[PDB]
Amino acid sequence: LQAVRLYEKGVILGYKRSQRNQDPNFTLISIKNVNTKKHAQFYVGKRVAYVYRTTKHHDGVKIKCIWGKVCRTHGNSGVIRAKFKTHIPPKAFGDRVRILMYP
Amino acid sequence: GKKMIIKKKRDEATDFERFQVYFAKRELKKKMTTIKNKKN
Amino acid sequence: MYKKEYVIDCKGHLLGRLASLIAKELLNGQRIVAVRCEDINISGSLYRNKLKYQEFLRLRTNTNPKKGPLHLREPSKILWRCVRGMLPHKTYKGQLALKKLKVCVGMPYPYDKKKKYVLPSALRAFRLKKHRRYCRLGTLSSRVGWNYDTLVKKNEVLRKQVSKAYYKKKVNNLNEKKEIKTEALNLINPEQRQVLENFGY
Amino acid sequence: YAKKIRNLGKCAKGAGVDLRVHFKNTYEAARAIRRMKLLEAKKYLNDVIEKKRCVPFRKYNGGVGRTNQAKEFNHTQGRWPAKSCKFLLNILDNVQANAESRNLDVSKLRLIHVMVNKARPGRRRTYKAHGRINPFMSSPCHIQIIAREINISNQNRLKNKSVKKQQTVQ
Amino acid sequence: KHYNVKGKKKVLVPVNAKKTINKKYFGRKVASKKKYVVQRKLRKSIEVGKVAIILTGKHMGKRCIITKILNSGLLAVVGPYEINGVPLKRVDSRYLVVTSTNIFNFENIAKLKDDFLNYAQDIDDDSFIKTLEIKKKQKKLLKFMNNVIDKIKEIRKEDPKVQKLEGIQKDIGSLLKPEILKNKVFAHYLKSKFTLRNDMVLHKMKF
Amino acid sequence: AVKKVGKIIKKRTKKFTRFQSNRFMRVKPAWRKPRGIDCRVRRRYKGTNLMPSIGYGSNKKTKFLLPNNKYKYVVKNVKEMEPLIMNHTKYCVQIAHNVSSKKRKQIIERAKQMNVSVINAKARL
RNA sequence: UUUUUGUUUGCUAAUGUAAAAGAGAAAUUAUAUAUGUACCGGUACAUAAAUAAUCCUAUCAC
RNA sequence: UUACCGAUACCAAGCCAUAAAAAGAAGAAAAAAUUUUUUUUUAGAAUCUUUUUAUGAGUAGAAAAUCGUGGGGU
RNA sequence: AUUUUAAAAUUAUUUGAAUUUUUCUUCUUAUAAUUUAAGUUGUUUCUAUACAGUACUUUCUUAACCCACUCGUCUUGAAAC
Ligand SMILES: O[C@H](c1cc(C(F)(F)F)nc2c(C(F)(F)F)cccc12)[C@@H]1CCCCN1
Ligand SMILES: O[C@H](c1cc(C(F)(F)F)nc2c(C(F)(F)F)cccc12)[C@@H]1CCCCN1
Ligand SMILES: [Mg+2]
Ligand SMILES: [Mg+2]
Ligand SMILES: [Mg+2]
Ligand SMILES: [Mg+2]
Ligand SMILES: [Mg+2]
Repeated sequence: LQAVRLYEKGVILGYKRSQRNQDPNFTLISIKNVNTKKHAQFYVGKRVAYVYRTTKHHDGVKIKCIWGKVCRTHGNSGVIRAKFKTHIPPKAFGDRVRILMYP
Repeated sequence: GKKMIIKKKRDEATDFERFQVYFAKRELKKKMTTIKNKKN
Repeated sequence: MYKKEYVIDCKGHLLGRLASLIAKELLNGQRIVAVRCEDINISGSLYRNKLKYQEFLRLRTNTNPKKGPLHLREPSKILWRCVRGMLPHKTYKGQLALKKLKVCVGMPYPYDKKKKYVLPSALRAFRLKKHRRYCRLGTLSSRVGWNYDTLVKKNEVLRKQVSKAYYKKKVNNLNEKKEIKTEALNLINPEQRQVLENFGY
Repeated sequence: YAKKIRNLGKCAKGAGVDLRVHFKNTYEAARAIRRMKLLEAKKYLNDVIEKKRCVPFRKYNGGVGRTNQAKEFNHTQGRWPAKSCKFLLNILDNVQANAESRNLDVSKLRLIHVMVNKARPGRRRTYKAHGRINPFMSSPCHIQIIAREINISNQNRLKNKSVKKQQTVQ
Repeated sequence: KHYNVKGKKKVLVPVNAKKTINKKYFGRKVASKKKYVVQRKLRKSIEVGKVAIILTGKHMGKRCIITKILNSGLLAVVGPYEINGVPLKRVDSRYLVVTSTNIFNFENIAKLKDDFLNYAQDIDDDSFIKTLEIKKKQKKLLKFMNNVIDKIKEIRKEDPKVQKLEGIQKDIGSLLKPEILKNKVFAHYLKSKFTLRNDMVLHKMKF
Repeated sequence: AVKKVGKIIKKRTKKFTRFQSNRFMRVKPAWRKPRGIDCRVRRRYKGTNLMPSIGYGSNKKTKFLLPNNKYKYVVKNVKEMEPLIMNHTKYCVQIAHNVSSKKRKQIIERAKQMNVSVINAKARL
């Protein structure tokens, strides 16, 4: 096996939202097999990284990453809210995110 | 009941124990593979 | 919904609920193949359903029916339409989600060899009381002109035989594996064996 | 001229000040010409004058018919703007002459810049309706043509990271 | 030194004021008015001979045994180099998931504990932080490719503190290795990398 | 959004452009406050241009500090340069747009002597 | 098809991904029962019955 | 019956303005260097400075503070 | 440039009491220190041994999620057919 996971998989969903009001300050994350509030709480302090690819190289690379902290659980069904260093692009709304094991 | 207990055991296991189990499985696979080869 | 592509076996499901289930997943970011769409059930009585369909058909655009409500009468098509209804398809994300969905009548080329999933919170057996009238979608489609129902059924039947054949082989393989395991459990190491036994395997 | 050239030694220019031809037709012709060997362009112009090949009216396409020769440019509309074409041909000829006067081979010259700007309208009067005088102006043009002869950071930490990545890959 | 407020008993560690801040209407003064900062106090699972998984390093996922509570809060870790490949590595408590398994709980290795402790004690805090000179030297190589890397490695080796650390690691390996090898399964475990799979839920894990 | 750099907080980096300045050429971006009934901007409907307001203002303490943390001072002449001999860490010189090249050079030289930063030293360089 | 390096005059070397980290999993069918198996839809015997709460597949470098 | 989501409303914190309120006509601090140099400041502008608290919708309208244009004396 | 003081609290001492007999028992006589007082500081990286680069700033550019109806106007009321 080449490469080791060490993170839980996730899907970076919408922003924190009304019915028709945005709130880009928080993102909503679905974490693989976590379906309840209680389970969600386990991940609360863990660090989240949205890694993404680009055409132009930057710090000599095609992959860059934005970091976040995972702030609180979100309503009954294991979803969590995550707050990031800089707000996530909505291009990301169906994308994968990584929830690391540290803190 | 048995399956429940197995599940419980799995839940309660230490990382090392999981690793041990994995090792055992691997060993079995090796042996199993050999047996299969022999059969063939 | 973290899989590459979920194949959903649409037999024995309850239409609208199924559609709803699909839609959310699609939105999230999941490739869904709704397969075997002839056997999706609707919670109303068959006649009622038919009437509803007729009514829907009647609402066409008055000036030029080339545009307006396209009354797609294939069961798969109907399902797709339903899914779309439950989506923000007028945006870009919604459109993408819609595209991601694929609907099939019966079972085609690759989706016979892929694992078929079931949505338990949408099943007819779990959502309807058995004294209420339900309606098979294929039948409904046939009633409102689909024609290719019998053919589809035949195809399904044919596929079933193949599946059975494959299943037998699979069973045999499983048995063989079990036998091998039984043989080899004595050939490992005592402590290891014990450990294995303890952890169910 | 409008173009950024750098070396004018491999270029030959030609201009038309105030041409008595319609701006739109001429523009279309110019467009048709653009990015072509000079001789080929000339040939094309000649053909259009003799109504053999059409110029495709793609920009100013309001009311222009529907010719058979337009299929050549993947378009449906096209015309044979005679006077305009003639004017353009004249300018091309001038350009060629200029090139000759220097030391450019006419076979390897490509039109790199075919600009048509609209000059000031020549005012005339038309008479309408219930004693109404209206402008019957022309749409004159300037034509500008240019032919041309055609043949970090290291960072130690970053470096280390890169090395690590390479190792992992291996 | 310690303070016992509300029944916590927090334990104080002497700190130095480094940051200077501009005065309101005259000359600058030091930022810190406090002289003692409360000690880190690690979790009730971090011990002295437990095996832990490094989450973030280059040795990402490797299973390394804990060594010394290094006073600065962050602890020392070793995956006995000759077995796992993890050197004498300083690490924060957060970037390590400590397993419930302890080395000194096994019947074979429990007797060689005092020596291990002594070794740990011998390791110090200042032996890790690279002095500026070395860094400067390393930098100086930037102004072919692999050659540069080699040079850097050489420079690293040269460091006397580094050498000492290496020696210590070697000693530890010598002390520990054979016993580990003898417990074959354990050795294998030590060697292997911890990876999450499509069944390991993480939130229900009790490792 | 907010643009923290140092302790320097900027609340609103985006310029407030005039309503509809983006719709008719004749309307410049320069903020003008909309009057009259049915403005939408005046009424502050979700989705329109915002109205500049006093809440946006920067902390009294860091206000006219530039990214450098020095108040910009315009300089036309050596005499003017001189008031900032006792202030090189707090005001930074900008040489007037209309200064001739020799004079500019002289000013730059003076600045270097004073240890005072020049924000536009490169004009006509 | 395989390999190598790259995609760090309008051009004439050339980059993009709504989604890789194991994106693992082919009976069928009933839901007040199904599935096999063996005979003649019927009979007899097994088998699933928190069914993915599972199973498979990982790390054994040289 | 819980749980949750959910406003520019509420709370906690910052900053901006307005209003009011406290109050105001002399002095070395630190760091870096190596006991002495260097680096920063070393404040006192009454519609001003420092701090405190509360408050902030707005057409017709009123007022204040600013900003800009053509010329004049300085 | 003396309310970042005074006290509180805490630590190690010292004198006297108390009924809540107690390694956080309280008051109090005295002394030092500290912070739970008296609104965040420290450690290690990184940028980086760089003069501008693909990093960093910022302008523009499209995307994308959510929202957003032509302004002025008279009018109880204008996005107004
Ligand atoms: O929403 C109803 C309806 C529509 C359609 C569809 F548009 F897909 F053909 N199918 C329906 C069905 C369907 F047949 F199961 F699809 C059942 C009941 C109502 C339906 C119609 C729509 C017009 C007004 C109410 N009856
Ligand atoms: O009020 C004193 C004062 C005195 C005198 C003086 F007596 F010289 F005229 N003049 C002052 C002035 C002055 F009048 F402008 F000179 C202003 C402010 C304070 C003054 C202050 C006291 C603080 C130190 C400065 N002078
Ligand atoms: Mg109104
Ligand atoms: Mg209006
Ligand atoms: Mg107001
Ligand atoms: Mg809208
Ligand atoms: Mg009216």
